[PDB]
Amino acid sequence: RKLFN
Amino acid sequence: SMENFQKVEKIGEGTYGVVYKARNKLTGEVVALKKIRLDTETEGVPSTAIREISLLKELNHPNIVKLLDVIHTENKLYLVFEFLHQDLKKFMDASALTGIPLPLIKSYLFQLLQGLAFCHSHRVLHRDLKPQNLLINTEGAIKLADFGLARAFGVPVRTYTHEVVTLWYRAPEILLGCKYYSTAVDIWSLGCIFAEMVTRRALFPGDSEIDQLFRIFRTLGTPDEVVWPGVTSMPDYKPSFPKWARQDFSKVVPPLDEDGRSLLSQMLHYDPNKRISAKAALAHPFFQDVTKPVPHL
Amino acid sequence: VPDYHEDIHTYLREMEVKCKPKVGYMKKQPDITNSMRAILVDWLVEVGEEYKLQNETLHLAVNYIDRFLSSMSVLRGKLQLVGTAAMLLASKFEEIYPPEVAEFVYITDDTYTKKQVLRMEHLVLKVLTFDLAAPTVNQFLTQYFLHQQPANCKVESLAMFLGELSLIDADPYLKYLPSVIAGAAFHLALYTVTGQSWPESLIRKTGYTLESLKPCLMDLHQTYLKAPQHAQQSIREKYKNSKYHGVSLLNPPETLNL
Repeated sequence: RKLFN
Repeated sequence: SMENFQKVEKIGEGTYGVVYKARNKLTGEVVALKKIRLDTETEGVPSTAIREISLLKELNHPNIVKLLDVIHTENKLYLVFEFLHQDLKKFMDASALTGIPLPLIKSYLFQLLQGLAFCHSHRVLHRDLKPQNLLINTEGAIKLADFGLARAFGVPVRTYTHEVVTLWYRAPEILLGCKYYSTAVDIWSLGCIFAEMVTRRALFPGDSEIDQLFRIFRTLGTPDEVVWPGVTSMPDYKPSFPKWARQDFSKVVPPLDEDGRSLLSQMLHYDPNKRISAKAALAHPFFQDVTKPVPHL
Repeated sequence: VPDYHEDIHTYLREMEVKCKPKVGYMKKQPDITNSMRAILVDWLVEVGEEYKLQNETLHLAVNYIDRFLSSMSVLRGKLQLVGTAAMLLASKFEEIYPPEVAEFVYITDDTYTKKQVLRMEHLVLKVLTFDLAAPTVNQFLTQYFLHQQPANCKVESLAMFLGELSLIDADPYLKYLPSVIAGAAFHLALYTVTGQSWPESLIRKTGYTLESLKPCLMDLHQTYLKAPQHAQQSIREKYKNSKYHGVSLLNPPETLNL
């Protein structure tokens, strides 16, 4: 998954 | 970066690429350049190279080939090694009528064991000790080279790659599909190399794993639970193995004079446990009178 | 597997220092925080589990990130890239079969490109100057485990879990060397499970006593107690598994008597 933005 | 060097001639490999004899324009130093082709390489920097470089950095020793620099264009990776003149295999073929003199053999084995003890002292297995990867200089030095297959190990070892060590020099533990192998594999390789420098022929030139096994078994005897506890339990141990008597060891390597026999005997012990360590080996009566002379080229 | 045992330990003890991250590094990172790092590290554990990669590999990655971040400012938007490249290199170093680059792109749900990951890989190798053979909490642990009478899997797995716990919180663990953390983790594991202390054979080996571990041990004992309420749960989740003898289910002790 993407972590921040 | 690459500005300072001037290629002279290629000599060997890869994969990676070719190794290049090159001259430092400013310092004079004659070097070996392992050019490693990237161009994104689809997979980036090969694990091989990554290990080679990282382990080599930590291994500063007179009998380990010296990585002098990593030159790092975004398109190519260049490894600057100290230049060493030839490899042991090459040298043995040159000696293949004179023979290799006993003092040179001792000297070479002794150095090998030093660099090896050092590697092992720094939790690094070489995992490909063959005459082609042992470089000699004109000054009498022999150095472990090509850390392509090497590996940082932990204590105790866990499981590492199995497709490991050139067949002729592969330890029985690897051949018998051992879960765990250790430093003892490099000693095995060295024991073979030690026989090789004497007989000028490979001790076990098998052309497959089972052939290799059987070659070994015919020379040193088929191992049982007495000589090597847990053998008959290993993943690739077959009870159907022909059961050969261990040869009189004076017959394995006839010219070897009795201290050598002892040493080799312990380098080629079936049980990786009992098998002598590079460290211990240095103290062996075989080396009681070692010097480190120049070869004859 | 000895010989060697002592030499290697002595060697890792020295490299430990040579390889330690900058303790303050996060204070100097304008756009990122321990908190975001924790998220990254937590994420990497998940990945580690996902790909069934060695714990050592996880430990290597975090050493990389922390070292990389000790000298390179990174925007939150790229912290994960640094993460994957770190994991990719760790993988390439430690693993029999490292996941291919594509896989690391894929585990970011396509947040970066194969080209970005590779270029980040170079950068990291450049920034670390290929110094990748870092002593890890795990490395020291496997040594410490050899001093157990007799071997106990719940202890071994509990130290792992505890050691792994520490990777998440830069504050404080960033201030403790991997051998010292491995000391806290080991003893804490042995106490919890068996009601035994740091072995004297380990004092002889390490020169550490409960006295010297104490400070870290105090911190590790808290992390252990506060573990179920921690923002990140991937490590406890991981150590529910039978592979690790569900050690994350065993209860933290109330006291240590130190």
